[PDB]
Amino acid sequence: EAVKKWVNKIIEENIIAVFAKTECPYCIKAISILKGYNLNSHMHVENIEKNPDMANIQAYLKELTGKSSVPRIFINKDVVGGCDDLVKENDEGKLKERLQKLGLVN
Repeated sequence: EAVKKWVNKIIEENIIAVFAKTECPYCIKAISILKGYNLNSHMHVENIEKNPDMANIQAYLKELTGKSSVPRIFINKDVVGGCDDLVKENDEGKLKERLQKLGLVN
């Protein structure tokens, strides 16, 4: 219960929620892409590797999304997925459309 509630709170209280690990180039690239849209003020990154419950968090992220890997990216509670999914959405205009719908980009 506690782990799920905590993960939920991160996803529900931040429009952009990224679960990450330490020294991961795909975590870093995804966060950099998102900050490139000047999303900092509505973004929260959680390093779940520096956490005693990493495996529980990853298992719950798999329950929510189908994958246990980080980065795990949510936008207004919708699952974007990993960095590869973010790159596809970014290159194909879907990311910008999401952010426009949220008033985050004009």
